[PDB]
Amino acid sequence: MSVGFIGAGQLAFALAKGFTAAGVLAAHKIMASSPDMDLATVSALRKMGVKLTPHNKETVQHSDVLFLAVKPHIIPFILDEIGADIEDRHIVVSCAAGVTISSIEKKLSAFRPAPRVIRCMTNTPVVVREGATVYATGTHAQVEDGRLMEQLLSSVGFCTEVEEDLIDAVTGLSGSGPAYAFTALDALADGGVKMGLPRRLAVRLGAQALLGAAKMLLHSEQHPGQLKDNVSSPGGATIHALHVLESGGFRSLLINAVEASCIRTRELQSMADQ
Amino acid sequence: FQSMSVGFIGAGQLAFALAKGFTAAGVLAAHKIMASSPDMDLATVSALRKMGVKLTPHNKETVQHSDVLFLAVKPHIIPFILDEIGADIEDRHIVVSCAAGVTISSIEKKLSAFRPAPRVIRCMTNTPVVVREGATVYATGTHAQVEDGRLMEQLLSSVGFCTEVEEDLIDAVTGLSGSGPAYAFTALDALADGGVKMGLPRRLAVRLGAQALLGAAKMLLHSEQHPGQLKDNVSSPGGATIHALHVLESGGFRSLLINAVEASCIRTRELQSMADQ
Amino acid sequence: MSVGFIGAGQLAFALAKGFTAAGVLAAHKIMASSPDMDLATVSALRKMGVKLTPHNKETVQHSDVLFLAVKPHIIPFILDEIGADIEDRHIVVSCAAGVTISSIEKKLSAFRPAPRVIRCMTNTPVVVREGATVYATGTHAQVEDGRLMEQLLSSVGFCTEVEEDLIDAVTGLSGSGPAYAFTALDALADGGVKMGLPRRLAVRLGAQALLGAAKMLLHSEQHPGQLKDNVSSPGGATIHALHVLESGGFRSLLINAVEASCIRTRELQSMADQE
Amino acid sequence: SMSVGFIGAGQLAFALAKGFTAAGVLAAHKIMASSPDMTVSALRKMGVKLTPHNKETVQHSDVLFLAVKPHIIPFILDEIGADIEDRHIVVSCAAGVTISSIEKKLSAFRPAPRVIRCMTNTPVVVREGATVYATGTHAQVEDGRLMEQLLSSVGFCTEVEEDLIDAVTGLSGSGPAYAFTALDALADGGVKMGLPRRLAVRLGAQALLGAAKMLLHSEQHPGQLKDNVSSPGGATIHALHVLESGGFRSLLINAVEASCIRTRELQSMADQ
Amino acid sequence: MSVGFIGAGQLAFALAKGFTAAGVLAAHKIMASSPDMLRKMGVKLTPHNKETVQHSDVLFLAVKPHIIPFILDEIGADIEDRHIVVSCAAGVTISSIEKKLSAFRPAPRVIRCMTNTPVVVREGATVYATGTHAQVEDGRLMEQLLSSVGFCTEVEEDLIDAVTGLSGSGPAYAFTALDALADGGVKMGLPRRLAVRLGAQALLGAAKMLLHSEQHPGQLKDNVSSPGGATIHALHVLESGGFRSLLINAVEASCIRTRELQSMADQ
Ligand code: PRO
Ligand code: PRO
Ligand code: PRO
Ligand code: PRO
Ligand code: PRO
Ligand code: PRO
Ligand code: PRO
Ligand code: PRO
Ligand code: PRO
Ligand code: PRO
Repeated sequence: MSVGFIGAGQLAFALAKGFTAAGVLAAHKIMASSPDMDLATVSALRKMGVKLTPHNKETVQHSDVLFLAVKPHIIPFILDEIGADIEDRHIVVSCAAGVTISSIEKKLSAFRPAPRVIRCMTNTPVVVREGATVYATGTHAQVEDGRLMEQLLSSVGFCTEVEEDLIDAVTGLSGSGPAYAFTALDALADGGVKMGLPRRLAVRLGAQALLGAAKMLLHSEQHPGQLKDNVSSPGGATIHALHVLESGGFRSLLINAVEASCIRTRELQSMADQ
Repeated sequence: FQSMSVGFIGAGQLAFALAKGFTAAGVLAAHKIMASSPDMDLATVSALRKMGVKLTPHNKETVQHSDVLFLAVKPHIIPFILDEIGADIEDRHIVVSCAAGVTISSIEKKLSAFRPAPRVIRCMTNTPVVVREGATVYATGTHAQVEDGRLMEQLLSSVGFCTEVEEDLIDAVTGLSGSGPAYAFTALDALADGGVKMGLPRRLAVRLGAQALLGAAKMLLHSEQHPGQLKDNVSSPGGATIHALHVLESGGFRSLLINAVEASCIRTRELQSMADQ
Repeated sequence: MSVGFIGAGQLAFALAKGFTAAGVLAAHKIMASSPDMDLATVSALRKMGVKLTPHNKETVQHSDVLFLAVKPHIIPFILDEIGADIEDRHIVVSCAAGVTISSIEKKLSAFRPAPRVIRCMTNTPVVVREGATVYATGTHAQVEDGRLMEQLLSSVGFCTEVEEDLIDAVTGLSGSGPAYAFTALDALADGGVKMGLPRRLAVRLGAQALLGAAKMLLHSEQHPGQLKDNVSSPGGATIHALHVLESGGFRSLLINAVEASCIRTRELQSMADQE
Repeated sequence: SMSVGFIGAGQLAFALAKGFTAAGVLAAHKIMASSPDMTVSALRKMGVKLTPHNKETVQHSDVLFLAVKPHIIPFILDEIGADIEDRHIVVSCAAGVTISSIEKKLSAFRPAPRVIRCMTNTPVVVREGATVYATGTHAQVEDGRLMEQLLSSVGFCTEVEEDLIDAVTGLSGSGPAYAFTALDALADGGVKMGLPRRLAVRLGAQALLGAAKMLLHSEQHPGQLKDNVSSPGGATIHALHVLESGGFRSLLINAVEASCIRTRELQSMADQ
Repeated sequence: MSVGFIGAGQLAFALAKGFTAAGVLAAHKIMASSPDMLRKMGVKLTPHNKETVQHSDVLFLAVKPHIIPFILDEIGADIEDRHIVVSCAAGVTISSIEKKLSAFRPAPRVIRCMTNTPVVVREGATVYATGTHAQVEDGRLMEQLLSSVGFCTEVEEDLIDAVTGLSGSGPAYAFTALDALADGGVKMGLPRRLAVRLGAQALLGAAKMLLHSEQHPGQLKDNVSSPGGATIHALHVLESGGFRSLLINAVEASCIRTRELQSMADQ
């Protein structure tokens, strides 16, 4: 199997870092192309052993699975450039937020019939092999292509198939999720610093607390409210802190965030289709 | 130290999580663990019973059984325990208090009445030790030999992060990583509600939000970059993420988490001043 | 067994009505006294068959179990009024919010030693036999007294023993709780009316919704968050309504309420201990 | 002799099947449930015949509950519309879905379908549901009476005009979730003031149940019952004040309104 | 004079109770009809709307606003020259009513009014507008009949939706305020029964003061508040919550909804 990346941004580096750390891909079996060959991420890939080239056509010719790791508004221009170079062996995997399978297939179909397209939403934690990935299969993605992509993406985190009409909501939850967590961890650390902890120790403790709680939930058959109840001793410090969260509408803010991200994702695609 | 006996006074959530973590790490055999509780009809008690942990209603037997003795009872019960088993403390014992707010000097004062130089360690840990990803800090008491702290850190590092701190930091650690898991559980419930509002099935929404949090936290622990920089790397210009971050800022999301750490730390200090009275 | 009520107000009527509906006591075996024999509760008690008298001493002499259903600050004047009339057979059951076992025992002990005192916190839904009652036992309240107490009060709702130091918080939750629900049901009916429902129907539907939800939780081994998860279909009407509750800090308001009730209960006793 | 079927085996189908069996109005073997992916070990232990095929449930049943997500109703109706017989009563439990849209789809197969629309809720599982129904064009006077007797066995039930069901959805349909949220928060409050969690949850739920039963059995306004519990200067009126200061009442009006408005939106999307 | 009511809800009961208490009409000269079947007063009843029409000279339409067009088409052919039709329905225009009734007989005599429930204690607040064929004697007879149970004055029809938001919905604003003022009295230690009576008397007394005064309500507010005193402290916490803006919001919200409802009726 030969994997290629169109784009050499953060997600291209993240996935190639995870894939090779997982030992599922030899770094030299991965080719990446960038329009800005002086990127910080392009220099990192060259050290890993990832083959590099400025021409997207080189990436198409050298790969079987083809990740589109470009900005959403760049997808149509990439598809126009490489469309005549797609062969029957290709699986085209768009990672762009919002961009639909139908729009990709329509562009590629003008060149050759029956493009094999898969759409996915992943996130940056694939770089430490703890990503969250969903994918949906296009019209001509044979039953094997989805299972192949799930095997590949499972090596860097959780991965499952969804209906495509859920991917915008997933984007608002696990696609944007890490940024919510980085904000929360920065603020939790400021809280620790306010109460007298050194900054380095506060970041470590807050981050370990979030990782541990999330692992607990994933490994538990209990509701998050039940796990919350087990932390909060009657009259104790935790339930006092939980109350001030509630007084600020903490829960509503995170609902607001998933909603706003999902709505914007739909808007960006409506702008694309217009 | 695979011949050491560990005892828990208290058989609640913290005793169970530490006992599960320790045996899951395979650093202690479950039958080498004894726990004592005044209420035996607790769910955690039946759990400990099935693990193979020895259960007893008498704190004295836990003391005679143990080398390391965790005090995993509610903070205001600690002085009652110290009076009960203080005459049973022997030279071999290391007493590890897990009670929020209770000071090393308050423990050493009660125990020194019975026999001098009690070996006392105060720690603050959290429930994720049950999946070996806890966050533990400890402070060493007056007669806690350098070897006792090193033993303590070796033991608690088997179930997550562990480091020594000065004792005057522990109340603030309590508000951050002690209470921290409940902030995350609340956030994960809410994020899952957000996914459900936007059309996702609950089970999938819970899993995605939890995986997102775990992945982000691991990224930061493995990164040499500021969390603000990692946040910047996620936010595409004009995109969905920066739109979501704006609505969090408009609600004072950052300030609420600062409020929580402060409120928990302050309450922890209050609990000790009520005991001190 | 003969039961007495010092005070003939809402709580005495509620308990007496539930007891006689449960069939654990005949109405003629209940005596109630009140400093004001013109209340609507007194007229309802008379029609029920309850004996009514203006003299608290008559109630003490009639009864085996003696409930103190007066306002909290009236208790010290009651205990001084009838302390010398307390006999060995009496179990004194204080229903007054805040008033501690120690304060009652201290005033009664000046007359005869070893008064049998129970402190309880109940609520008005005992009148339909669905109350929430907790009780704590005094120093001389033998094991049979609490067991008898729990048997009597279990006939009109949930009843369990607690440590006394929990009762002020219970007062904030189940003691004041019915008022929180009456407010909620008034508001839910207003929302139904805003959206086009007749008032009478909106009140019936909202009350039925709250009753069934509460019974579901009581009969389930599942967390209330899981039950909430079960009713909220993805993208649906319920999760949209829950969002607007969260945006107003709905959860925090109810936490505020239990806290404020409990704190006030503590303040009231501190003022009494000062007097 | 009446046979009941369920197209969908979700929360609502399980809840109605559980309440109906607890009520003894239906033997569990007279109940069939169908789902694309299945609660399977639950209903089989309960005695409910299960099957993956919707046509089997139609062929087995006299009364046919449609307990699928609202946007799945058109695909169900087109799948089994040709299997509907004269004996069938079709009871839609989907939120927002109109009688006229069900009758329109079914009338393409056979004239005069007997359609009833209802809005019920999950406490039917403990036989304390709140149910309203509206009768369709060809639902004879007998069908609404039969539906009301069946659903009255698992809680409150009454006929309404169909134009009220979206509002009912926002009140008693979504209501239980408002209650579970409140009970979780009331228990947090008890825990903050020192109660064990288990006991706090029990006391809060009992208080809610008792208050609701009081109102249902009382000839008085809920504000009068609220007055009767708040003694002057006491703990309750202090607690009521902090609820008023947060706009507690307005939040519950907001919820009923938001649920009703969404229910209308869900149908306007299906009609489009 | 013969007075009839179509609809038998709160408004019909309020007006009938006020009219008889005022002594302008004997109860037996009044007839009310309703589909959902006052009798103790002596007011004749019937389920048929045509009977009320054939009995009455003045015909009050106290039905819900969305039922008015159904009533007009039901009784339109029985409207006769002697009839004055008085619509109490919120929002419903004189022109919509006259258009309905003119398809049966020309020049219907139509009056539109906005009253409120305190007519039952003869302290209502009523405004009315006269239709195209309401001879000037019909407005005078209307103001005469309605002044016996409260304030009554003629207005241009385009003000009635605003009036509805002020004095039509206003009693509900007051009942909410009186319930809350009572909760305040109870919080501060008063018995509930006494707190209700004191708050209501305070509100009644201040309203009457303003009505019998030539002074601005701010001037009367100044006369109550002594410097540094309890009242001015209380007014501050009202201002801090934006109390004034809430009542403006209420009048506006009610007026706007009244217009929405009529716009839905027109379409
Ligand atoms: O997700 C989608 O839309 C397509 C349809 C069936 C499988 N994948
Ligand atoms: O709630 C409390 O008081 C303890 C301290 C941190 C975890 N739980
Ligand atoms: O932090 C404390 O209190 C002691 C002093 C040095 C080590 N541990
Ligand atoms: O911000 C955006 O548009 C994408 C969505 C998840 C991460 N970046
Ligand atoms: O709770 C109390 O005050 C006492 C102590 C043991 C039984 N009742
Ligand atoms: O959320 C919804 O759309 C439906 C309405 C009541 C229960 N669930
Ligand atoms: O409620 C409805 O819309 C129809 C009309 C009469 C009976 N059911
Ligand atoms: O209002 C009070 O003070 C008492 C305590 C709970 C019920 N009523
Ligand atoms: O107020 C109106 O609309 C009409 C015009 C003059 C008299 N009545
Ligand atoms: O302002 C004051 O202090 C007095 C009290 C009632 C009226 N004015």
